[PDB]
Order: sequence, then C-alpha cells, then structure tokens
Amino acid sequence: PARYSEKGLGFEVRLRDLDAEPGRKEKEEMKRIEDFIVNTGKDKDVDRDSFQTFCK
DNA sequence: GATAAGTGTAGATAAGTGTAGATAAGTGTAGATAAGTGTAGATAAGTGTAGATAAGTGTAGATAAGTGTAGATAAGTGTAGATAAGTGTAGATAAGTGTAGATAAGTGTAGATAAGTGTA
Repeated sequence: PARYSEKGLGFEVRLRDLDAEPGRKEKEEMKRIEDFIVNTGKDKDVDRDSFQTFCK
C-alpha cells in the first residue's frame, strides 16, 4: 500500500469519483479493503500467499 | 668642496598681418513647359421597398432528478484490569579546588657598533 509507504509508491483503494469526500465509515472500509488485499484474505495467515506472491 | 641645473642676454630665421589683383560664388531678370484648379458627362456606390424562409417564444406531455422515511451495521464513548514509564533514595568513583616546589618568562643594567646630523 501507498498509504503506509512514505514515497507514495504502491497501490491504494479509493473512491471512484475524484470529487467525492469519503465518509467516516467509507475511509475505514477502504482501509479494510487495502488490508484484505495485502493479506489476500480476511485474517492474517503466514501460510497464505501475500499479494506480492500472488502477483508474481 | 666640485659640478652643472637655472636664469639673463644677444643675434638669425620665419611665423603673423596688411595690401593688391584675378576668377567665379551669389543675386536679379526673361522666357518655356507643365503642375494645379474649375468644369462637364458616365457608371455604379448607397438607400428605400416588397416578398420568402426559419430564428424565437409559448404550450403540452414523459421520464427521472430531488427529498422524506424506515431499518441494519459499526463508528464513538465509558468502564475495568495489566505492565512499565516516572520519581525518590542509597552507595562508589573521580570531577573540581586549594596547596607546595622547580624552571624560565619578564625587566633592569653595562658596553660595542653604526644611523643620524652638521659641515666643507
């Protein structure tokens, strides 16, 4: 995720419209979806592929 | 004390100015062509007039912007326990200062050579 990467390089989950401002729950849902992608799943599990392994 | 900078003094040539004559600048004068203006006719700018199409506005119906209303999840806050920040307290070493003796900075003092100035 770019969110945690100070150089901004990575991926992000975003609202579609550039003009919208995200609601209080939407900002958290977007962070959850990012985390889900990183973990490739709901829970953390070292036995599962990371997103890096998936992409490779 | 010895020489030559610095000034007054005497003569020889050519700058500097007045004077006299020869040519052509500078101005008035007379004639010949074509600038400059008034005058007459021919074409097409400039304006009013009449008809033909489509800008411009009001009117009527169909879909979906815009708002109120009802339910489901998870932001947001108070409450209870577990570890380690944060402070006081006791002992061990070495910063920090006063104190004692050895060497050489720091100053006064005596004599020799040469800038330092007057003089010929």
